[PDB]
Amino acid sequence: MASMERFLSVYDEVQAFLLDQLQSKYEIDPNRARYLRIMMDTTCLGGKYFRGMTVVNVAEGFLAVTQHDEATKERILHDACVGGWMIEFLQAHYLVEDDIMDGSVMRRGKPCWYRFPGVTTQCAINDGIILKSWTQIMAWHYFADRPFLKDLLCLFQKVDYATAVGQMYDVTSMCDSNKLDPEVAQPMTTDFAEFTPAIYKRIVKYKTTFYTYLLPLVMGLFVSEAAASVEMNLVERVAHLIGEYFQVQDDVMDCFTPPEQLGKVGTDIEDAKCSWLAVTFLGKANAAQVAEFKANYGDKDPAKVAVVKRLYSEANLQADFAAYEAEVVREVESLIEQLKVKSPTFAESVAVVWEKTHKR
Amino acid sequence: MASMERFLSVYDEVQAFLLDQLQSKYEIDPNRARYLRIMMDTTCLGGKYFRGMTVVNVAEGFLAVTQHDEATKERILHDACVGGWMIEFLQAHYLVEDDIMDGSVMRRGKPCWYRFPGVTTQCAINDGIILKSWTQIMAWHYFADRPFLKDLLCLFQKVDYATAVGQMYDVTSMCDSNKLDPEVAQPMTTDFAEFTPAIYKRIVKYKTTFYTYLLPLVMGLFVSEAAASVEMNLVERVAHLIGEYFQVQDDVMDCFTPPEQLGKVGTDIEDAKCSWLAVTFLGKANAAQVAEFKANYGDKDPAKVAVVKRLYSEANLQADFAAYEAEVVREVESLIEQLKVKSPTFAESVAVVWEKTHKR
Ligand SMILES: O=P(O)(O)C(CNC1CCCCC1)P(=O)(O)O
Ligand SMILES: O=P(O)(O)C(CNC1CCCCC1)P(=O)(O)O
Ligand SMILES: C=C(C)CCOP(=O)(O)OP(=O)(O)O
Ligand SMILES: C=C(C)CCOP(=O)(O)OP(=O)(O)O
Ligand SMILES: [Mg+2]
Ligand SMILES: [Mg+2]
Ligand SMILES: [Mg+2]
Ligand SMILES: [Mg+2]
Repeated sequence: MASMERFLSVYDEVQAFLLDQLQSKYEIDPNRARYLRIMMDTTCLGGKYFRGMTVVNVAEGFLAVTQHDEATKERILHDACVGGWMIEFLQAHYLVEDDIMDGSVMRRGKPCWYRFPGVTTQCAINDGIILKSWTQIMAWHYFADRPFLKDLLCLFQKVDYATAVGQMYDVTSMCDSNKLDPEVAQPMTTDFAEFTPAIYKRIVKYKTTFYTYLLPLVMGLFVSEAAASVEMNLVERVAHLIGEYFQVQDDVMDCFTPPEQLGKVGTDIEDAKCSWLAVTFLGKANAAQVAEFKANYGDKDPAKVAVVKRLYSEANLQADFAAYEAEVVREVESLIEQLKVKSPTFAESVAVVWEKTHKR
Repeated sequence: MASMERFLSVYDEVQAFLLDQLQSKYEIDPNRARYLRIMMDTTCLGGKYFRGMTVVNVAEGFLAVTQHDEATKERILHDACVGGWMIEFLQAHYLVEDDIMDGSVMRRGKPCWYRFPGVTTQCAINDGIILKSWTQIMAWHYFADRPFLKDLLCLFQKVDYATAVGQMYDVTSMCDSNKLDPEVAQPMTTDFAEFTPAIYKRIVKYKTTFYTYLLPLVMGLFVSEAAASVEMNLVERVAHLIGEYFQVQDDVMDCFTPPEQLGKVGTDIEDAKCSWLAVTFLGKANAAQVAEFKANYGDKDPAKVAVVKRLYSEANLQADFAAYEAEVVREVESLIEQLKVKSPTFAESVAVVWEKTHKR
């Protein structure tokens, strides 16, 4: 604890600064300011703050080994915090816009922002645009005279682009690639020939791992001026693997976790999603199951969903998950040893990250 | 001419570079690459390219007065071009997303991107996100080692934020400020007490002038290293005024220009927009007209629209437009004289801009 309530207080000065800049510069009336205060809180708070705290943890590690003034430690911790929020604000940006795209109902127990009676799709879309816009003013204000700014903005811009690309990958995985046409309406795949592990990993990589694990870990280094004390390739590879597992957990939970516990009602089967469950099923199933899959997958009607959820329990997908989990634990622990070669404290910060995903 | 076909060719290497980066780095299959090629072309091309060419024109002015190598002139012109596209790409970003928000049908004679059979609201939203994402890679690639990068990115980020803010201002102008509540559905204004010129100018300023005139003019200076050769306050003020007029033209045209000539079917009256027409009407009308306005404005039914369009012709709004146009020509020409004090060639580039708005 402690570091979290210190991360939460940094949110408050971000929120204050942004709304002050709006008032004193952007001619905002106290009412619209109020709207944007509630907007922020609803889309940014409520979560575990796990991605943002990751910047704080990596930064916190190096303080133990590195000699800094008291005022220096406080400067680094503060930047890790603004870095933390830059990310959660980038996520809240995507979440808001992803849910409108998907057509979601619940998220963290509460309705999706656009479903708020006095928001509407018309506003939420723009609110999303503002959320990411805010990540930039944070950067330009707080890190105005930091040597890591040009690097950090550049890392941020590319991470963002990666996420947007992966968002396209995700939303187009149910129709056939060769049939993709802006002028022809997109029909659902019948053959499911693009439900491979190679295409699946391609989706997850960009749509999640980059921003959920890469961005936070490297921002931790950036704020701590320790990018020189890691092999960057190594940092890259670990984040793509721990992040892949993160989404694989999501995919399973979706299908097999009560609405109350999940925070939402999962519709990947309805949405014809290219999930871990689907890909792994089709890498296991006999022709008779495959046919009973095609004839029932990607449909809204609960009875068709039952067939799929019934199939998965019989197809024993807890088996391959275990086998996947233990192959991940295998390669994650391998990379941490490799990390200890240049950066022992970063290695154990990555280690802390792994458990914090494995455990949850 | 000439400079335009040179601006269009710079688009081609931007498009090539982006799709190459996607292929060789982002693992894009030739089909999705195709989608994003068509997306770009449809949302970026078709327009007059007037905002982007403005960077080119300002840059072109200084080449006549400033001694540069041949290879230097070509470097500056090229940056003005990538600067030009950064802006048109930022606009195409907003247009795509604005039309989804408003619920539009036509734009430049062709349907709105989301209305394309094989696009859908689900994809277009993300496509919009990518369009602005592309403005950043342009910047980071082409201007990688330019002294104006930190300035230019910072100008871009703030311009963008201004536009998003103004987008909120625009979309919330039909309901009462004190009633704004994320949890209460937004009813339309009955009193229209916020249809003032002071609130109207506040909308237009942020939602248009910043990106349509400010961004292009200053980017022209940035690429030419002549930000030191202008009073920036002066450049600011002129762009907020020529841009205000630009939107005022739009507002009139909307109501009074055939669908064929306009490129779209105007529904500001249906959309209950805070237009120049409405504001100026309520600053002119007697109580009997005002009542026949309230009872007919903000409604979809064509008969109610007829009443409003009928009122405007009788309310003689060509009068106040003339009076506005000649008060604008008045203050625009004033500022150009003031501009000639420090920057004679920029002054005449601003002058070229004014006519290119007045004429069109
Ligand atoms: O949390 P979810 O389940 O809605 C996830 C939504 N994914 C987006 C998260 C934010 C960045 C883009 C992908 P997914 O359906 O992919 O599991
Ligand atoms: O060209 P339009 O008419 O759809 C304009 C849409 N405005 C947006 C343009 C792009 C930036 C945000 C405002 P407006 O309705 O405001 O006249
Ligand atoms: C985006 C996904 C895949 C859901 C988790 O997001 P959260 O934002 O709720 O995660 P925490 O920050 O709460 O850990
Ligand atoms: C955004 C508005 C107010 C409509 C004009 O946009 P365009 O993009 O069509 O303008 P040009 O670049 O064609 O001049
Ligand atoms: Mg989703
Ligand atoms: Mg899911
Ligand atoms: Mg509009
Ligand atoms: Mg209009």
